[PDB]
Amino acid sequence: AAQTNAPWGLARISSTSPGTSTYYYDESAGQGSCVYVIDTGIEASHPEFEGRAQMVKTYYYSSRDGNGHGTHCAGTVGSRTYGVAKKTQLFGVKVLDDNGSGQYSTIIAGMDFVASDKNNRNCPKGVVASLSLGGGYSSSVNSAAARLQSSGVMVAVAAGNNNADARNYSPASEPSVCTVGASDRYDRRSSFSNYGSVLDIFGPGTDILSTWIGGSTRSISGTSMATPHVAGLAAYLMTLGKTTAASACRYIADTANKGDLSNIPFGTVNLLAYNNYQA
Repeated sequence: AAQTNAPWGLARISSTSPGTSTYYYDESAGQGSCVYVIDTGIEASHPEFEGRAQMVKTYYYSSRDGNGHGTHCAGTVGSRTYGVAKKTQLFGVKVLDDNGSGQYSTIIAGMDFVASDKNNRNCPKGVVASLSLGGGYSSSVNSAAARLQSSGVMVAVAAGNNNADARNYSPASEPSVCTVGASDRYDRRSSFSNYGSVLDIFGPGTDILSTWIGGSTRSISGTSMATPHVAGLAAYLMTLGKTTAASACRYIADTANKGDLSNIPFGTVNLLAYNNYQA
C-alpha cells in the first residue's frame, strides 16, 4: 500500500533514502496487534483513531489527555494518517498528569498494569508498549521496564532529550528494552537526542506531524516522537510474522538502514528503523 503526502517520518521508515514523501507498507498494517501508549492519555474520540483507541487505565481524576503528548505519540503509532501501524489497537495508560509529569511510583505501577492487562485483551499478533517518558537513573524504573519486556511485551522507550549519554536516564538505560534515539529529515542525529552504548535504534524525531487534542494536529520534536515510530514498526512486523516481542528490537536493528545517519558519536549504533517493505 502507498500513502501519498505522508509525514516525512513515515516515508523515511519505508525508504532507503531521505527526501521522499510516500509511505509504503503491507496492508496488514498491524491488524491483530496491540500497542499500549503509557503517557498522558489518548484522545480516543479523535477521528484519526477510527475507534481503534481506548483508555484502559488512569491514576488521576480523569483518563482524558489534557496535555496532547500522549495523543501525539499514539497518533504516530497507529492513526490513519499519521501512524505506522494503521490497523493496530491502541490502549492508553495515563501515568502522566496533564502537565506531562508523573511520579516514578505511578509509572512503575503502570508498567506492571500493562504486563497483567494484556491478559485481558485480544492481541493474537502480539503486544507492544511505547514509553515516551523518562527521568534520571532509577534501578526500580529500569527493573519495571525489564519485567514488562520479560512478560512478553515489546517495550520501546525514549532515549531522552538531553544531548547526553542515555546511561544516566531511566528507563532509557535498561539494557533489555528497546532504547530509541531521534533523527531529522536530513538523516542527522536530532540535536537534542541522547546517545550512547545503550541505544538500540534511531527513528524520526524532529518535526513530526501527528494527532493532537481538540481533534487537531501538530508537529513537535523529541525522542518521544521517535519511540512510537519504533513501537508501531514492531507491531507491524509482528503482525507480518517476521518477528516476536522478545526479538523485535534486535530484528529491527538487524534490518535497519545502516550507517546513513550523521553526527552519531563513536560507540553509538548508526541504525535507522526501516520496514524493508517491497511492493
